[PDB]
Amino acid sequence: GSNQNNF
Ligand SMILES: [Zn+2]
Repeated sequence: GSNQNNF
């Protein structure tokens, strides 16, 4: 799957 981190 694809992963996105928005700090
Ligand atoms: Zn993946």
